[PDB]
Amino acid sequence: SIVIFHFSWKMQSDVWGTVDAAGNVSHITGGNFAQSAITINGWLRDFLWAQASQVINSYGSALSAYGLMFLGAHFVWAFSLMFLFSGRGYWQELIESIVWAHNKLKVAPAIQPRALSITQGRAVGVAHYLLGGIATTWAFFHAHILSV
Amino acid sequence: KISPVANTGAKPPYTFRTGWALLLLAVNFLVAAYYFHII
Amino acid sequence: ASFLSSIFVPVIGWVVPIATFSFLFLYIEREDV
Amino acid sequence: GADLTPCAENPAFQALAKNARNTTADPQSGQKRFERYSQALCGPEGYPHLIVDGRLDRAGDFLIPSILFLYIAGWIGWVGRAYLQAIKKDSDTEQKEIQLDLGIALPIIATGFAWPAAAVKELLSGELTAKDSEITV
Amino acid sequence: TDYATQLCIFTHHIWIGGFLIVGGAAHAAIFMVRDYDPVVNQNNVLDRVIRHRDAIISHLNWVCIFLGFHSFGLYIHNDTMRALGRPQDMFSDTAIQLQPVFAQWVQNLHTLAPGGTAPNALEPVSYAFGGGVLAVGGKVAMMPIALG
Amino acid sequence: VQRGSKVRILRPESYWFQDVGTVASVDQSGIKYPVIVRFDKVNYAGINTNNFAVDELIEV
Amino acid sequence: TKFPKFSQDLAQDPTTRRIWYAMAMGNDFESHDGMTEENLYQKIFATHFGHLAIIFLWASSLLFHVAWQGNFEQWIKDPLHVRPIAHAIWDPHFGKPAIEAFTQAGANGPVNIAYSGVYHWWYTIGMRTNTELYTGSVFLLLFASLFLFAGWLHLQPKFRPSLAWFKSAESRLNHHLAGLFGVSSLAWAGHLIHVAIPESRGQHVGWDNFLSTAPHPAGLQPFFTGNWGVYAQNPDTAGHIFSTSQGAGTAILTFLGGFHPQTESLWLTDMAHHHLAIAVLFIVAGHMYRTNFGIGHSIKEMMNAKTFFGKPVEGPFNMPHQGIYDTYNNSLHFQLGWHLACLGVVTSWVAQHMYSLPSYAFIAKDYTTQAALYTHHQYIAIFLMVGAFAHGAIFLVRDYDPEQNKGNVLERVLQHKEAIISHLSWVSLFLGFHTLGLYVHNDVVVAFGTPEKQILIEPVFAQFIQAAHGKVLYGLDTLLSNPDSVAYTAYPNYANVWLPGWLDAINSGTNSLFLTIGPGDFLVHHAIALGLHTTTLILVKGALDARGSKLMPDKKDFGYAFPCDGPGRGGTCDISAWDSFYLSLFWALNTVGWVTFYWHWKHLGIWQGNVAQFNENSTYLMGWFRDYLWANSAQLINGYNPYGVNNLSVWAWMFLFGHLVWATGFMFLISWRGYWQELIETLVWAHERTPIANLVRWKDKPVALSIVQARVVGLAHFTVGYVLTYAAFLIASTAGKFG
Amino acid sequence: SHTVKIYDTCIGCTQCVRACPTDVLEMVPWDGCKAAQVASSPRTEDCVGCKRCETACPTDFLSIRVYLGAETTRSMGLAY
Ligand code: CLA
Ligand code: CLA
Ligand code: CLA
Ligand code: CLA
Ligand code: CLA
Ligand code: CLA
Ligand SMILES: CC1=C(/C=C/C(C)=C\C=C\C(C)=C\C=C\C=C(C)\C=C\C=C(C)\C=C\C2=C(C)C(=O)CCC2(C)C)C(C)(C)CCC1
Ligand SMILES: CC1=C(C/C=C(\C)CCC[C@H](C)CCC[C@H](C)CCCC(C)C)C(=O)c2ccccc2C1=O
Ligand SMILES: CC1=C(C/C=C(\C)CCC[C@H](C)CCC[C@H](C)CCCC(C)C)C(=O)c2ccccc2C1=O
Ligand code: SF4
Repeated sequence: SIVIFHFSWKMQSDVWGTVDAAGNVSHITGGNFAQSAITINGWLRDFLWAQASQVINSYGSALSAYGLMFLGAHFVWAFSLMFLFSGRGYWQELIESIVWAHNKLKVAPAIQPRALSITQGRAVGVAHYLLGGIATTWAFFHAHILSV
Repeated sequence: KISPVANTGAKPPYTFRTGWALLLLAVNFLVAAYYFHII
Repeated sequence: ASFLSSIFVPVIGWVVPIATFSFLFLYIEREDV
Repeated sequence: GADLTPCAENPAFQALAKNARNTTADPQSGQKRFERYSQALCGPEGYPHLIVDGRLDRAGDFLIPSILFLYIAGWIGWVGRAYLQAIKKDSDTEQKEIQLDLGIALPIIATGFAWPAAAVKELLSGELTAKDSEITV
Repeated sequence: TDYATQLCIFTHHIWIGGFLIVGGAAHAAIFMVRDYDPVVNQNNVLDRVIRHRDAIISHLNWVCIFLGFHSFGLYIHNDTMRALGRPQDMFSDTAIQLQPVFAQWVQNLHTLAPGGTAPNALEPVSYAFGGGVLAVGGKVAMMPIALG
Repeated sequence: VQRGSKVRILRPESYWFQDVGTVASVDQSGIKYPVIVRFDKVNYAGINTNNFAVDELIEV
Repeated sequence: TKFPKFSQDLAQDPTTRRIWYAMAMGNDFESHDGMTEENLYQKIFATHFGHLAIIFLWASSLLFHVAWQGNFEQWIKDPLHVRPIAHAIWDPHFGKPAIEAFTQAGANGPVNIAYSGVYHWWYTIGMRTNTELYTGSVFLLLFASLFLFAGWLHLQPKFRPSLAWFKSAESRLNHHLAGLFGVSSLAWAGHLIHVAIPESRGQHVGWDNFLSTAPHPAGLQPFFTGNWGVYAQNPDTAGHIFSTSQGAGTAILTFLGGFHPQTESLWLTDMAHHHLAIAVLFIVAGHMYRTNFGIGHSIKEMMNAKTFFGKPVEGPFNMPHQGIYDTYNNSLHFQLGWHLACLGVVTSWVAQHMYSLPSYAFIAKDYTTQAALYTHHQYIAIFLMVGAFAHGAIFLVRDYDPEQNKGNVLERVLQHKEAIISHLSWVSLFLGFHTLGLYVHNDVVVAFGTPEKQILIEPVFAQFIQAAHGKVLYGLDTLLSNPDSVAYTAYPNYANVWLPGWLDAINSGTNSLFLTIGPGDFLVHHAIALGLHTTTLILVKGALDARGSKLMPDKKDFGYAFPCDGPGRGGTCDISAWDSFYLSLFWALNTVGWVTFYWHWKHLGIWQGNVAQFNENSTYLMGWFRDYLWANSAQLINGYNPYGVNNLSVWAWMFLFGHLVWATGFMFLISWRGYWQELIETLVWAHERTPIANLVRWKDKPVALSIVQARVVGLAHFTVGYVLTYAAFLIASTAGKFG
Repeated sequence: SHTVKIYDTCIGCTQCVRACPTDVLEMVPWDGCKAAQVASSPRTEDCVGCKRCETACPTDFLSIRVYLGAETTRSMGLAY
C-alpha cells in the first residue's frame, strides 16, 4: 500500500501535469513531494486529506458511487476486527443462549449450530481486512484522477 | 442438583404481575393523552 | 524563581528513573527478599 | 414540530421540484415524485419529514408499511417453523435442511396466508422445562 | 496521457503479484508438512537449510529491526523536529540530506548509453531515467524522475 | 431402566441436560454410571454417547 | 528470588513472566498469600488514605501553578477575551520559532493554555487573588498529610480496626448520608453565602474579616423568629455585573431559577439555597438506621422480612431477599461492582448538566472548556460502568455461595439467565439492522442526487418533553407551554416561582438548554441505544456465564482471568469472564464517539451560528466525514507545516501519536503468542553463540508475553490512542476556530 | 507445577496416555472388581499444559482436567 502511494504522489508531484508551449511544466501538486514526503504529517496532510476532497464531494455526480465504495469498504474493514480480535469461546456461549430461545418456541434446527472454527475466524478477518483496505484506496485513486 | 434451573410456584392468572404492569401501562396512556391534547 | 524548573525537570527525567530502575532491577534479581 | 410546515407553503419544496433528477426511464418521473410527496410535511430543507407518531392522518408514513411487514415476516417465520417441525418426524432430518424436500415445503409455503389464525390456535408452542437448561443456573 | 489508466494499471498488477508471492510461501510449507521426504533430502541444499534455520531467521530479525528504526525513525525525527521548530535538523534536501547517489549513478548511464553503450539506439530507453520532456497535446507523457 | 427406553438426563455439567434419548445398553454390573445412552444431537467433540447413573435419569 | 512476596508461585519462575504478572496482581489482596479477611479489610482501609492524599496533592498542583505560572489576575478583568494558562513549559528541545509560538496569552516565556475550567470555578466561588490560591494549595498539602499519617496509624496493632467494625453497615451509612454528604452540603452553603455571594456583589470577605462582616443586614434572628422571607426579600437585578456592586441585591437565598444574563450561568443565590435544602433531607435520611441506640431500621430484618401487616408475603414487593444483606456486606467485589455503577451513572449525570446548566461564570462562551469537560466525564462514566460488571462477574466466581442465597432474587435471576442474554441479542440486532439501513438508505439516495427521498422522521415525542417544559418553538401547547394547563399555574397553591426564569432560558435559544432536536438527532440517539445495549449484552453474558457455561461448565474453578481451555471442542479462544470485559471496552469507547461526535458537531454549528450543516447533513453519514471530520481537521494537520509552526503543533503531534499507539495494539490483538516465542528462541540462540556478547547474559529467561497479558497490552494501546487522538481533534478544532 | 486431576468417570479408553507428549499420564489397575483400569498422573512436573488429553477423553464432560499453575522451565517448554 506504500508502493502505490510512492507511485501516486510522486508522479502527480514531479512527473504528471500540464506543459506549456514555451516549455514550463505545471505539475498537479507542485513539487510538494520534496519537503512534505519526509514527515508522516505531510502524507496525512498533502496526500490523504488533500487528494480525497473529490471523493467526499462526489455526491450528486457521476463519481458518486466511488464515494460510496470508498465508504462501504471502511465498514467492511472494521467488520474484520470482529473476527481478528475476538475468539470462538465467546461466540459459542452466546449462540448457546440463543439456541434456548429457539428450543422454547420449538424452532430448534436439526443441524446443530456451531461457531466458526479458530482458523476460519482468522481467515474471515484477513479477507475483510484486505477487501476493506484495497477497496478503499481503489475508489480514492479512481475519483481523484477521474476528476484531475 | 442443589438449585432447580427452572422456577416454580405460580398460577395461570398471575394477578400480582399483571396488576403492576397495567398500572405502568395506564400511566403511559396518560402521558400520551397529554401529548395528543386529549386532556 | 524560574531557575527551579531548570533543576527539577532533568532530575525527574534522568535522576529519578535511574534511581528507581536501578533499585527495582537489583530488587527483583535479588535471591533472598 | 421543529419549524415543520406543509409542502406548498414551504418555498424549499417548490425549488427542489424544478431540479427533477428523474429516477426511472419515464421522463416525468421526477415531477410525479414531487407531486406525490406534496402530501407530506416539509421542513426548512424542503425534504419531507415523516411523522411516525401513530396519527391516523399520517398512517401511510409508518402504520401501513408496518402491518405490511409483519404479515410478510410472520409468513416467513411460520413457514420455516412448520417445515422444520415437519422434518423432525422423518428419519434423516439433517439432510433435508440442506436438500429441501419440496413435497413437504411447498404445501407449507402455500399456507401462511393466515399465520395469526394458526398461531393463536397453538397455545402450546412447544415450551416446557424439558429444554436445554445448561448448567444449573 | 490517460493518467487514470496508468495508476490503475500500475496499482492492479502490483497488488496481484503481492498476493501470488504469499501463495508461493504457503504451498512451500504445504509441501513440507505433506510431501517432504527426509530420505530424498539428505545433506542436500534443502536439508542443509533446515538444519541452520535459526541463523537465517535471527539475522533476518536483526535486519528488520535495523531498517525499521533507521527507515521510520527518520520520519519521526523529521516529524519531531518540524514540530519543535527546528527545520534545519531534519533529514531533508536543504538540511542533512541522504542522496541516492547509486541510483543517480545508474540513472546517468542510461541517458548516456545511446551514444556509447548500445550505440544503435537513438533515444534513451525511458525518459524516466533522463532525457527530455515528452508532450502529447497538453499532457506530459514522461519526464526524468529526479531522486532526492 | 429398561433397555431401549426413552430417557431424560438430570446430571449437570452435561451437554444433554434436560434432553431426551434412547438407552442403548445397561451393564448388569457394580460399575458406577453403568447405563449407556445414545443421542441424535452431537456434543462439540461429536460423540453422541456417554454413560450415566440411574439416579441421574428420569424415564420419559 | 522472592520479588513477589505475595506469591511463592511467581517468585519460583525462571522466566521473565514473574516481572509482568507481579505488576498485574500486586494490588489483588484477595489473591495475596496468607491474607485473612481481617488483614484484608485493614490493608484496604489504609490504601484509601494514600489514594485520598494523591487527590488533594493533585488539587494542590492546580492551585500552585495557576498561582506561580498563571495569569489569574489578568483573566479576571476580561474573562471572555483572555485565555487562561495552566502552567509554564521548559523544554530544551524547543527551537526559537516554537518558543515564540507558545509565548501566548501575555506570558513572558512559553506557556500552555488551560482547558480544564478551573479558572471559571475558582473565580465564581470567591477567589480573586493569586495569593489566595497559595493558601489553598498549602492547606491541601497539610490536609493530605493527615490522611497519610492516618493510613500509617491504622496499620499499628493498637489502632488496627476489627473486622466487625468494618462490617458495621448501618453505622457507616448513617454517618455518611448525614455527615459526609449532608454536613458538607450544609457547609458548602456557608461559603457560598459568606464568601462567594458577597464577593460576587463586590464585598471582599476573607479569613481576616468573615467574623466581622455579616452575610445579611438582618442578623441570624429571622431564621429563629420564622422570618424566612427576609433572606429572599430583594433579589439581584437583571443588570447585575458579576464581582461588582452594580445591580446588587441583598438576598442570600432565592429561587429565581434562570440563568444570569451576563454570565449565562445559574444564580449563585440559588446554589446556596440549594445545598441547604439538600443537607436537610440527607441529615434526615441518616437517622433512619439502627446504629447502636436501639431506634432505627435493621437492613437484615427488612430484607429477610416475610410478612405484611397480617398477610404472608415472599418479601418486599413479594420478592425474596433472604441473603442479600450477607451477600452485600461479606463480598467486597459486590460492593465495588455495585458502587462503580452508581458512580458511573452520576458521572454521566454530571456531564449532561454541565453543558445544559453551566454553573460557572463565562464558561458557556469558553467553548473549548465546555467540550473537554463533557468528553472527560463521559469517558470516565463508562470505565466505572464497565468496571462495575467486571467485579459483578468476579463476585459470581469467587464470592458467591448458592446455598447461602437458595431462592432469593439473585438465584432467581440466574435461573432465567438464557432469556436475559437472548432478548438482549434481539434488541441489539433489532436496532442495528434498522438504524444502519436508514443511514445507508440516506447515504445512497443522496448520492444519486435525490435527497428528498431521504427517510427523515422527527424526534416527535422528544419534542413533547421539550414542549412540556415551556418550549414554544414546536407549538404543541403542552403542560408548561399551555397557560390554561394546571402545571403552568398550580390551582391549589400558586407557588410556581421557578416558572418565570425557567421559561425565559428555554425560549431564548441563545444558550444551550434543551436545544432544538431534529431528524438528524433521531438516528444518532438510536445508535447510542445500540452501544449501551450491546455493551451490556457482552458484560451481562460473561458475568452470568462466569460461574459456568456450556463450552466450559466448570468455569468457576479456573477463575476470572484465564486464557483458554485448549483446541478441544473446536474452540475455547475467549471463554473466560475476563474476555467479556475485554470485548466490551471496545464498544464502550466507540459508544462515546457516537456520543461525542454528536455533541461536537451539533455544538459547533450552534457556536458558529450555522445550525443547518448539522440538521441538513447529519442524516447521511457522508456529512460526518466531510463537514465534521474532514473540514475541522484542517488547522490541526497544519499545526507544523513546511512554512512554519503555530501554537497547535502539540496537538498535531499528539494526533499522530495516538494513531501510532492505536495501531500498535493491533499487533497484540491480531498476532498471538506462538509465532513470537519461536522468534524469541532464535534470538536466544544468537546471543548465546555471538562471541563477545556471550559475556553478558540474562538472569531471567526471556519468553513471549502470555495470552492474557498480550490482551491487556493490546487494549491499553487501543484505548490510549482512542483517547489522545480525539483529544487533539477536540481541542485544536474548537480552539483554532474558537467556535 | 501443573495439576492433572482424574475423576471417577473414566472408562479406560487409554487415549489420554497416548496423546500426552511428555508422558505425564499412566494407566494403572483400579481396585474396582469389574473396573478394568483407570488413568493416573504420577509425574506431574513434566506437564506442558497443551490440553491434548482433554481433547481425547470421550466422556460427556472430561474425566481428566489440567489446571494451570506455577510455571517452570519444564512446564514452559524452554529448551534454553
Ligand atoms: C524527543 C522528543 C521530546 C522529548 C524527549 C521532550 C521532553 C520533554 N517535554 Mg516535550 N515536546 C516535544 C518533544 C519532546 N519533548 C514536541 C515535538 C512537542 C510539540 C511542540 C513538545 C511539547 C511539549 C510541551 C507543550 C511540554 C513538553 C514538556 C516536556 C518535558 C516534560 C518533563 C516532565 O514533566 O517529566 C516527564 C513527564 C511525565 C508525564 C512522566 C512520564 C509519563 C508516563 C507515561 C507515566 C508515568 C509512570 C511510569 C509509566 C512508571 C515508571 C516510572 C517510575 C518513576 C515510577 C520534557 C523535558 C513539558 C515541559 O515544558 O516541562 C514541564 C510541557 O509542558 N513538551
Ligand atoms: C475504582 C475502583 C476500582 C478498584 C478498587 C479496582 C480494584 C481491582 N480491580 Mg478493577 N476495574 C475498575 C476499577 C477498580 N478496580 C474499572 C473502572 C475497570 C474497568 C476498566 C476495572 C477493570 C478490571 C479488570 C478487567 C480486572 C480488575 C481487577 C482488579 C483487582 C486487581 C487489580 C490489578 O490487577 O492491579 C492493577 C494492575 C494494573 C496493571 C493497572 C495499571 C494499568 C494501566 C491500564 C496502564 C495504562 C498505561 C499508561 C499509564 C498510560 C500512558 C499514557 C500515554 C500518553 C503515555 C483489584 C481488586 C482484576 C482482577 O483480577 O480482579 C480480581 C481484573 O482482571 N478490574
Ligand atoms: C504501527 C503499528 C506497528 C508497529 C510500530 C509495529 C512494529 C513492529 N512489528 Mg508489527 N504488527 C502490527 C503493527 C505494528 N508493528 C500489526 C497490526 C500486526 C498484525 C498483522 C503486526 C505483526 C507483526 C509480525 C508478525 C512481525 C512484526 C514485527 C515488527 C517489528 C519490526 C522491526 C522494526 O520495525 O523495528 C522496530 C521499529 C519500530 C518499533 C518503529 C518505531 C521505533 C521508533 C523509531 C523509535 C522510538 C523512539 C524512542 C526510542 C522511544 C523511547 C521512549 C522512552 C521514554 C522509553 C516491530 C517491533 C516483526 C518482528 O518483531 O520481527 C523483527 C514480525 O515478525 N509485527
Ligand atoms: C532511529 C532513527 C533515528 C536516527 C538515525 C536519528 C538521528 C539523529 N537524531 Mg534523532 N530521533 C529519533 C530517531 C532517529 N534519530 C526519534 C524516533 C526521535 C523521537 C524521540 C528523535 C528525536 C531526536 C531529537 C530530539 C534530537 C535528535 C537528534 C539526532 C541527531 C544526533 C544523534 C545523536 O546525538 O546521537 C548520537 C549517537 C550515538 C552516540 C550512537 C549512534 C550509533 C552508532 C553510529 C552505531 C554504529 C555501529 C557500527 C557501524 C557497527 C560496528 C561494527 C563493528 C564490527 C566494527 C541525528 C541526526 C538531535 C538533533 O538535533 O538532530 C540534528 C536532537 O536534539 N533526535
Ligand atoms: C460523619 C462521620 C464520617 C465521615 C465524615 C467519614 C468520611 C469518610 N470515610 Mg468513614 N466511617 C465512619 C464515619 C465517617 N466517615 C464510621 C462511623 C465508620 C465505621 C462504621 C466509617 C468507616 C469507613 C471505612 C471503612 C472507609 C471510610 C471512608 C471514608 C472516606 C470516603 C472517601 C471520601 O473522601 O469520599 C468523599 C465523598 C464525597 C465527597 C461524596 C460522594 C461524591 C458526591 C457525588 C459529591 C457531591 C456532588 C458534587 C457536585 C461534587 C462537586 C465537586 C466539586 C469539586 C465541584 C471519607 C473521608 C473510606 C476511605 O476513603 O478510607 C479512608 C473507607 O474505606 N469510612
Ligand atoms: C464496524 C464494525 C463492526 C460491526 C458492524 C459489528 C457488528 C456487530 N457486532 Mg461487533 N465488534 C467489533 C466491530 C463491529 N461489530 C469489534 C471491533 C469488536 C471487538 C472485538 C466487536 C465485538 C463484538 C462482540 C463481543 C459482540 C459483537 C456483536 C455484534 C452484533 C450486534 C448486533 C447488532 O447490532 O446488529 C446489527 C448488525 C449489523 C449492523 C451488521 C449486519 C450486517 C449487514 C448490515 C447486512 C449484511 C448483508 C450483506 C451486505 C449482503 C451479503 C453480501 C454477500 C457478499 C455475502 C453485530 C453483528 C454482539 C453480537 O453478535 O451479539 C448479538 C457481541 O456479542 N461484536
Ligand atoms: C463549631 C461551631 C460553630 C462555630 C463555627 C465557626 C466559628 C467556624 C467554623 C468554620 C468552618 C466549619 C470552617 C471550615 C473550614 C474548612 C475549610 C475552610 C476549607 C475546606 C477546603 C477544602 C475541603 C478544599 C478546597 C479546595 C481547595 C483548597 C482550593 O483551593 C480550591 C477548591 C477546593 C479544591 C474544593 C458554630 C458557632 C457555628 C456553632 C457551634 C459550633
Ligand atoms: C462473529 C464470530 C464468530 C461467529 C460468526 C458466525 C456464527 C458467522 C455466521 C454467518 C452466517 C450468517 C450464518 C447463517 C448462514 C445462513 C445459511 C444464512 C441464511 C440463508 C439466507 C441468507 C438465504 C466466530 O465463530 C468466531 C470464531 C473465532 C474468532 C472470531 C469469531 C467471530 O468474530
Ligand atoms: C510483540 C508480541 C510479543 C513480543 C513482545 C515482547 C517480548 C515485549 C517486549 C517489549 C520490551 C520489554 C520493551 C517494552 C517497554 C515498554 C515501553 C515499557 C514497559 C514497562 C512498564 C512495566 C512500565 C509477544 O510476546 C506476544 C504474545 C502474545 C500475543 C502477542 C504478542 C506480541 O504481539
Ligand atoms: S486462545 Fe489460542 S490456544 Fe486458546 S483456543 Fe484460541 S487459538 Fe487455541
